[PDB]
Amino acid sequence: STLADQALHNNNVGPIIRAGDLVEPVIETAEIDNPGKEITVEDRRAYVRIAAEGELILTRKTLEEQLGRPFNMQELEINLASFAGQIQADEDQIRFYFDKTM
Amino acid sequence: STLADQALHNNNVGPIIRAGDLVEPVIETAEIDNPGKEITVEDRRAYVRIAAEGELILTRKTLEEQLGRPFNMQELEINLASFAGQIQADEDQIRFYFDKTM
Amino acid sequence: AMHPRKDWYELTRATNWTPSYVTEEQLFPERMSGHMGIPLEKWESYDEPYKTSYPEYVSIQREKDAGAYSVKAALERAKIYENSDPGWISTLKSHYGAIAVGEYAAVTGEGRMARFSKAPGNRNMATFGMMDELRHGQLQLFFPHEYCKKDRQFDWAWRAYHSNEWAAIAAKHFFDDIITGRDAISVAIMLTFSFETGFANMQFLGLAADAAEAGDYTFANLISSIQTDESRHAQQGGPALQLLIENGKREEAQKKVDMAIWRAWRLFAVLTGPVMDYYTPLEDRSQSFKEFMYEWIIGQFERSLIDLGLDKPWYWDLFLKDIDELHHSYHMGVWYWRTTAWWNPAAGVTPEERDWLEEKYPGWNKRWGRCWDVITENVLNDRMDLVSPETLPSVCNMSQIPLVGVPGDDWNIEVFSLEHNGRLYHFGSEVDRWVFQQDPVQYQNHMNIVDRFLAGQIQPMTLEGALKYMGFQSIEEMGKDAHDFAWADKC
Amino acid sequence: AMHPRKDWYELTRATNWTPSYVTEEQLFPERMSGHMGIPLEKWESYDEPYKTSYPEYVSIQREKDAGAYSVKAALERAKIYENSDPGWISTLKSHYGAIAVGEYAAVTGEGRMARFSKAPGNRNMATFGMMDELRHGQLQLFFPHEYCKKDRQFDWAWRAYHSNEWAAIAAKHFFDDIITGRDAISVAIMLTFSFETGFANMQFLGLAADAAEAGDYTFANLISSIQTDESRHAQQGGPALQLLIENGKREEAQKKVDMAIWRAWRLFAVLTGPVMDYYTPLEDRSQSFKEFMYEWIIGQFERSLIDLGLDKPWYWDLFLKDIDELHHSYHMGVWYWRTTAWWNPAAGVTPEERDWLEEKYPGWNKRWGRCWDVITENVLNDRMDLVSPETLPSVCNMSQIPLVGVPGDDWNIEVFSLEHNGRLYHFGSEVDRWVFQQDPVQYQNHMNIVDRFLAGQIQPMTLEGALKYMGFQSIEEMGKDAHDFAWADKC
Amino acid sequence: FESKKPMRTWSHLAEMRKKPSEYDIVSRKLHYSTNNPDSPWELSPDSPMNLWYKQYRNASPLKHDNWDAFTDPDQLVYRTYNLMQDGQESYVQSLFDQFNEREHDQMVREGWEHTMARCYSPLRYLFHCLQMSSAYVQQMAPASTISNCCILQTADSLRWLTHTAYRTHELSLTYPDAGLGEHERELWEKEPGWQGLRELMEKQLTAFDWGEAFVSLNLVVKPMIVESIFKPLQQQAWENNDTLLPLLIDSQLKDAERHSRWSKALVKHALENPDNHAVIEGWIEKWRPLADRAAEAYLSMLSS
Amino acid sequence: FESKKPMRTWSHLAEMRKKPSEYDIVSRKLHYSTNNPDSPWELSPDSPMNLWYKQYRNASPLKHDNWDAFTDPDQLVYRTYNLMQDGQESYVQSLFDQFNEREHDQMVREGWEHTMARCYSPLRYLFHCLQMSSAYVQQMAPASTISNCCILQTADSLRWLTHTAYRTHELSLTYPDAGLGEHERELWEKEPGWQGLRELMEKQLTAFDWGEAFVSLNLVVKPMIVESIFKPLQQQAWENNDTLLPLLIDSQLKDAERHSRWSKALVKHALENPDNHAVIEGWIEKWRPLADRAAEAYLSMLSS
Amino acid sequence: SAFPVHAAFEKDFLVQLVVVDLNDSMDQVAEKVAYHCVNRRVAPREGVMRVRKHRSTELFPRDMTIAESGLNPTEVIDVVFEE
Amino acid sequence: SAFPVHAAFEKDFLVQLVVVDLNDSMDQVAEKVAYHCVNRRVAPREGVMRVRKHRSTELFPRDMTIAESGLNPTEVIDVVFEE
Ligand SMILES: [Cl-]
Ligand SMILES: [Cl-]
Ligand SMILES: [Fe+3]
Ligand SMILES: [Fe+3]
Ligand SMILES: [Fe+3]
Ligand SMILES: [Fe+3]
Repeated sequence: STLADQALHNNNVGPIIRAGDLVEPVIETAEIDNPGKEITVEDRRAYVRIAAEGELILTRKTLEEQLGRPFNMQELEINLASFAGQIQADEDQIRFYFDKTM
Repeated sequence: STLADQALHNNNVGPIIRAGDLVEPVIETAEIDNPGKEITVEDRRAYVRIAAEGELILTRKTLEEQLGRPFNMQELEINLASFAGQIQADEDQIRFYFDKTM
Repeated sequence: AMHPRKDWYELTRATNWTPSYVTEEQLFPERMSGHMGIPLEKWESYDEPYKTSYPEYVSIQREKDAGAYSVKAALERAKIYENSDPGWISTLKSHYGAIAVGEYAAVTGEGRMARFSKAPGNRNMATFGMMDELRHGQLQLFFPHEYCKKDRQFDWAWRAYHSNEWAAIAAKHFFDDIITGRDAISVAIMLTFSFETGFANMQFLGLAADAAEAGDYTFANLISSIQTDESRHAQQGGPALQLLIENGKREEAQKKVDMAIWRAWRLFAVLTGPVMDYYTPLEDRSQSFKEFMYEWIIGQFERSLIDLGLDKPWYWDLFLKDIDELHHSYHMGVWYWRTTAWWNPAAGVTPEERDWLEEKYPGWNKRWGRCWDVITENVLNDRMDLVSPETLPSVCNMSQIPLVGVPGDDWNIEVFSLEHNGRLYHFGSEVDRWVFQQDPVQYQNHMNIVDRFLAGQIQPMTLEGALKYMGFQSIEEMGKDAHDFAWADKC
Repeated sequence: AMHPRKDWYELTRATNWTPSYVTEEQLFPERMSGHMGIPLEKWESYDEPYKTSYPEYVSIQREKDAGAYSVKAALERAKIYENSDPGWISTLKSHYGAIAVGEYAAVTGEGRMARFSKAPGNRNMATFGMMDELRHGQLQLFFPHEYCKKDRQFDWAWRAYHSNEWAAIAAKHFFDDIITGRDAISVAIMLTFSFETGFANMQFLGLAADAAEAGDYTFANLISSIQTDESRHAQQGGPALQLLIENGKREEAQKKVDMAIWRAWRLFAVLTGPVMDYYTPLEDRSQSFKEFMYEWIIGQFERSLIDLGLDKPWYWDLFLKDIDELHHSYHMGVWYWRTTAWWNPAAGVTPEERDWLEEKYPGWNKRWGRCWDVITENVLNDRMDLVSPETLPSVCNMSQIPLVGVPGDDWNIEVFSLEHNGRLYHFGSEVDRWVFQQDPVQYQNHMNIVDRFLAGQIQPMTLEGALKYMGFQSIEEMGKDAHDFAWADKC
Repeated sequence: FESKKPMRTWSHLAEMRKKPSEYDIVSRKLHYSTNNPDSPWELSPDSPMNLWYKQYRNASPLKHDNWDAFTDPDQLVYRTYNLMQDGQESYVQSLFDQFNEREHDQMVREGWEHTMARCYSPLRYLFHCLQMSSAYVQQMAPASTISNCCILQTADSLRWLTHTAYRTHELSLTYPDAGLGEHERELWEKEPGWQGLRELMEKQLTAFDWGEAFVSLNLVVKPMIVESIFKPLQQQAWENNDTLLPLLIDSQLKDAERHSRWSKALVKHALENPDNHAVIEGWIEKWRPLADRAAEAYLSMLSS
Repeated sequence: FESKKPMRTWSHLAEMRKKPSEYDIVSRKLHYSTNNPDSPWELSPDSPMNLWYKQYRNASPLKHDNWDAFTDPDQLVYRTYNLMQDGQESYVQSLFDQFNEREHDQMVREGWEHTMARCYSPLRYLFHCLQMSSAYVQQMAPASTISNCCILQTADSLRWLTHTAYRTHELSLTYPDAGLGEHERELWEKEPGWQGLRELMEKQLTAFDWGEAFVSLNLVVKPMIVESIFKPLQQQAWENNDTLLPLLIDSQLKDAERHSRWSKALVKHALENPDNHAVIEGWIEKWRPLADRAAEAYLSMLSS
Repeated sequence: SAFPVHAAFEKDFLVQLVVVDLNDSMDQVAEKVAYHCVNRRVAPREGVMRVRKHRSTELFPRDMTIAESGLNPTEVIDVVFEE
Repeated sequence: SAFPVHAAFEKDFLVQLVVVDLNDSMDQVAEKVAYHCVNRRVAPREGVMRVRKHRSTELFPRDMTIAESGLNPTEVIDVVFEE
């Protein structure tokens, strides 16, 4: 159908953050670390779906700044309940991305 | 007054446990470790006032049994929000007690 | 000083070797490993994209549980059990029953990979996977255990998988087919690309949204914490799938993923569908079941599968039609046969609810509404014999769930049958029949509960005999209308 | 193996020595130490009955905060700010304002003991006391900080103690008299036996009961966790008191404890009294203020003081009468002068509330009810000029709170005045005057806010000038009726 | 159908006289796959995995009428395991940090880097084999309380593997010309001192009966590793001024002792059935020679 | 009165260009006692404590127009201090456990128990004096960010005291005839090697100006303890086969370095006011001879 | 004797097990199926109930018995109203 | 000129600052105090308002001025109704 085709033919990538202290810092980090991208946010109370088109990076350094306390990248898994896109993650950042353009 | 005299002339001693996982285990421990005493319980939702007349002992061993997981005595301070009586506390138990009979 | 994980990580997965005292096939037998003949050396390019390491794991998971348990302790006295709508309490009972001991079974799918996968990074990530599923099984037993003293139906958080109750058989048939009953590489692509990145998000995050609206933060906080582990260990799938595609097994991988998605769909349509659109109080429905399906399964999950190189499944258009229809009938089946459930289904058909159903599914009132009209009028007139069944539904030989269709003004129902080795089987879709024909040795001598009833295995051969066979131990345990029919007063 | 605390604990407090290069009195000057001439050796029998040690402290306090912060994070979206009654939100604003930076001041009372107490066990327990009060100040700044973006009144969680707002001066006069303004041994018996084992239980556990009824578990969980630390460090009092009694200072100890209890009583009657009996929604009032007073202050606290060897204070019967009366007038003062508060007081006088007040305080309607009748009729007739003041209340020279009495059918008001060094002072009770006369150098040249107004220090000398002097930075910050007078519709 | 009141715990625990513990509540009687002898799994009774389980679990010569009654003597659950191991592992990671600050590795006796490259860094293969093997006993064992001990033992095996990986890399930074992190696979495959161990593990990994797998792994292979690999390495480290390796191995030995404790409790439970003494002893005697040979070959490499 | 919208943080932070950190939110500008020069505390302006604060805080020769702008370079708050120190202290307690299992104390060089009894176990008095002194700088310092560093330093001093108490007791179990846990007060009072230190601390504890207290404690006494007590004890322990004491002291030195870091940052902040260079140097020169004498007397006792 | 079929009734939402008898007419079969559907989830209506093999076009004659029909036990039938 | 007193009005709940004038009569003082009390928290009533030193028995004469009375600034007065 039209509704389903449109839903499937998206290129949205990014984190789903569960309710807690990482929601606003991640939204802010997504905005700062992807300045050429529009960041969209869907708030479902128990979680927030944060996305950009094609690629969305969260750097540890920016997230630590926005969270306001010392932060390692691996700790994001306490609050990363899901994500859209493929993931590449290291000590410095997490990258959500797609290989294809749909 | 009569109401105030009666309120002051009590010999109730024992723990006030804040809402959480220690409430039922402490009530049970108070009953088991003070078998000659009537244990009274006043539930104020955010805390529970547990008392006996003159003396109330909580042993670590019994509390560990009733809590169902390994437990040190010092950990009770996570949930001991107040207490009636004087206190004597060591690695094996906590004793709430009065020197005087009012 | 400490050295950064990137500099020593490769040594943690430099664990393949060339066997000499037994053969490669003896060490990794195809029936347990599922390597499809792909030689050991090829599996060494497997690269898990969501890594962890032992010291970080134990520290990070210590923190996850400290939060989950603290929240539970701080809210024991929020009155959820006492102030909650009974439809919400039934949602908890069906979730814990259908999930807790299945999570513990998932330890065995991860263990299958930890021992039998030829990819060293998969064996290590599956070791953390084993630990994660242990966490999940233990949390989802510990959390409902406090409610045993309130209601015997909470015993089914532990008991369901030990029973022959029909929804428990549906869950076990799915879990055992996709997770515990197949080789390591099949688990790697079937479990990760049906439940873990797919339907788990419906039951553990879509439902968490409704739980938060309903003010049940112990539960929302629990299930979204559980999904954080899933989102890490599910990433064992992508590299396995990529390796299969690289080594000429695209066809086989596509078929396994197509099969697993459909199997998961049918089970979560009966679990999650009635929860989202009927049991959850109307004011707490963050989105409808279909809206959540379009967010999680179409928009996120299926799009990810295309990105990794698979095609849309062949049954795409059948699936889209099913999302508009199937769970409305499964809800009606579970509610009309509520006495066979271990939870108390909410009918969810007060006028205000039917208006919402019509908005979310135009045409609803001329279809399922026709059936609910009959039921509602019987309740209003106290003809309660007519609101309880006196026979069994016919059940799918794949999903183990009643055979349904669209009722009312444009009635349409189809059973897809199959003769095989001298036996007549019945399926609830083209796809379910197709799944059977892919792997008949997996399924062929399984008997569904109605097969068992007709074969003399359920004595006495009556509804009451079937209930006893299903493992009910007291009258209190069988399902009743969540609100004791108080909803008809709004009708 | 590890050796048990009992076997090495004495060495942790074997820290007294005989000074040789400076004198004992130089090292422990009476004005900072408060030893009352009791020689060093006598203080070595001090034995804290609620011990801890460094490794246990950091582990146990790590756990306390992990719980407190996890609960806060899990509930950010429970809608307390959004779904709560505004009387409840005002309770949060007045608590954090009146308490957070006072907790941080309490670090200095503990530091006074850590350096200047002659008892080695007191210096170590006070070191943990310093840490505990740091915790308390930081938690009670961090928690309200998220609400700065909702309402400028939450700025006063940080700002109040930096202002000259009248309730902030009342808090600071109490804190600075009992905690930061006296020698170590005075802190040891005054702070522990007025606030920490006394009135803290009203504001941190009695209020937690109401918070839990109101569904504000972040706050209930926070303040009851804070009280767990209090219940440990307050046990520095008992051994100090015992040592004073043993060494012939019973009289002095009794006077200090009698003074501190009365000072704390007056401040918590204005803070906690209106919260419990008016701002907290009726359905959430676990007990009345008086019932909580009889539980915590009479039944538990005063009984403990008798057990430790003190007598009932001389003003016992005055105190008992005050518990029936004082806070009803303080509430009325805070509400009528709401524009001078940094929170929005709830009137709390709908008919259903007045019925509860009459049950909890027989005679209420013929006393305070007479005043509320006038106010209610003015609101109903939209004579709003008559519901806002055009002058200042007269204020106590001890408690810094308005001079009040019983209104209505058996009107009774008494000001206890005193000439001293050529100045006329006014007090709100016999006891407050008595406290002044015990230690005039502590108080004599202090000027209360009305003294300052009459002396030209507040310019312009108008209500608006006083509000600016009180540190209000915007119209939004000044108190208004919590419900915008919507309550009169129930009248 | 009768009427029954709510129970204070799970129906299977409700007759206990004691209040059920966290361990009891979350660990006991979770393998539904043992309920139906002809259908472990809810599939065709002769599905491939059903046939595997009927052959290698149900038909094992090691037999007991109530495997579920087995109790981990340590009563560990996931929550308390991670508390315990975050403590121990934080401690080890702090040792690594401080000994690196002190340049410990520079001060080891001349040549010790070569002994570590030959005798220590290929242990990552041995420890991974213990990880694989423990995961197999997990998935086959006939009671969830047994399988839980195995899950935790699988995780401990990976703990040891990861220590070895970290230290192999770290040692290579001080000693870049000893093959550290480069030749371990070839040593494991072709060095004589490793071949006894490699034969032992390749054969043990193909012992598919659950009881044989358990006995060979936990009663024969793992006690040999303690006596003949861990303890002799501590002694060699002492002779060679490596003061880190003995502390690291002492932490790994706490895990090893824990594995022995639960194993011995399972043997005790098993022996309630008199027939099991012969079955366990038979398997011990079958596997002991291969384990003895593995130990001797390793020790001759270590002392050479 | 104008209308103003809500602010994203406290009014005093709302002009920051950066988002305020946890540290900023909970630590900054909390001493209301510096607001009113003639009335620190909300009492009679000439109450005894008001006179104390006007003399020993407000009138200090060390001056700055914005002490509140001082920032702990480590930006510690209560929460992150206990996380950090639970890690370090768990590590030390694990060392104590393992070294006790190994009977470490039995293997120290002959006579080392006497050196520990004379030179180590009376440190509990020295460390308690640092605890008392740090608590004094806390209560007098003119900014909450300064006082917070002092609270944490007071707690670290008690950490060190408690290590010393625990080890004194533990050593006495192996060596019950050396006076361990019995004579430390008499040594502190009457042994020459302790008298330089005891004089230093009794005089430092009676330096009541906040600035003089800070400089004497943190710029003179505490760096001397690092160079002349901690490090020489590590060296003596090495010569005497005590391998525990150097690891314990390395943990205590992490705390000591942290105290130096915040101190040096306060000096840097102070020196924005050119007049403070002379004031700080004057106090350093006043106290250095007493500290040098204390170090020399201790070191002559340690090497005797 | 007992003859189990799976039956789908017109306008209902599911297929149910209905046990009929070998010598029942199609009329009698229709009534046995209707008992479990009409006035439970399906509105009663005028008209003649007919039996067919599932999704078939051809109706069985009303007076035909289940033995005469060639149906096998557990086959699926529909019960529908004459058009 | 300005003369501050602290005044307690009959049936009110508090003492307030009221600034009166040195040459005000007791009648005028009573009215200035009443402005801040009557119809705000105290029901209006018939009768004559009188001024006295706080808790005193003796009333000041109605036409007596504050200068004539011997009151000092910031002393406490009651305003009460003639009995
Ligand atoms: Cl029912
Ligand atoms: Cl207003
Ligand atoms: Fe899971
Ligand atoms: Fe999973
Ligand atoms: Fe406090
Ligand atoms: Fe306190």
